[PDB]
Amino acid sequence: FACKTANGTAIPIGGGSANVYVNLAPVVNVGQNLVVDLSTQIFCHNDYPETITDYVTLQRGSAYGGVLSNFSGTVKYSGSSYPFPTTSETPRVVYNSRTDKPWPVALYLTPVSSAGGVAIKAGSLIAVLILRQTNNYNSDDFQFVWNIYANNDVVVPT
Ligand SMILES: CC(=O)N[C@@H]1[C@@H](O)[C@H](O[C@@H]2O[C@H](CO)[C@@H](O[C@@H]3O[C@H](CO[C@H]4O[C@H](CO)[C@@H](O)[C@H](O)[C@@H]4O)[C@@H](O)[C@H](O[C@H]4O[C@H](CO)[C@@H](O)[C@H](O)[C@@H]4O)[C@@H]3O)[C@H](O)[C@H]2NC(C)=O)[C@@H](CO[C@@H]2O[C@@H](C)[C@@H](O)[C@@H](O)[C@@H]2O)O[C@H]1O
Ligand code: NI
Repeated sequence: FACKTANGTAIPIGGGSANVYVNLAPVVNVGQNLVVDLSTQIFCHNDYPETITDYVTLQRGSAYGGVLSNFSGTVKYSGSSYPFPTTSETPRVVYNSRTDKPWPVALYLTPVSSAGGVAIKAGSLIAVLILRQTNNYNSDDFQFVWNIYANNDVVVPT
């Protein structure tokens, strides 16, 4: 089991960490959501699907920087919605093919009433999403830690 990004970085068998940059709507009002869909950027596969089933959760999602200070959020994982930052590890998604499948995570971030001006700075860390991978075969229990960075400034008009 391993993962890669559309930019080309990879996290190998056994887990590890990678940085992912995302494009953000440059203007967002109170009552509107920024949607950060990672399913177009993070892809994973099972290396031995004939004999092993891989189980994949969103173990935790954490906010940083301007998202932590200026937004409230939800995360959608595989069709179910949860608070973001998260309050518990999600149910598992089965990975059962060598063919890359997206990691089905999307953040929905909405400005708090005190947000105004540059609410997320270009280049800054906005979130960490931890993918936990286990299987039905051995003791393997690995973390794939995705550090999410804003490409661009996001402004909340005053
Ligand atoms: C009828 C019968 O029972 N046949 C059994 C064979 O099927 C069995 O072969 C196993 O098959 C498994 C697949 O289920 C393989 O596990 C994978 O191994 C990957 C690493 O393999 C290389 O490195 C090994 C040494 O470390 C070396 O032995 C191999 O030759 C390879 O070069 C590993 O990366 C992979 O795990 C990753 O991917 C999965 C799926 O996505 C994730 O869930 C994991 O988290 C991880 O990311 C997986 O573990 C074995 O490679 C393969 N071995 C061989 C030699 O072909 C054999 C093997 O014996 C078994 O393995 C040893 C170590 C020991 O525990 C034995 O008791 C086991 O039975 O046995 C036959 O009987
Ligand atoms: Ni592979």
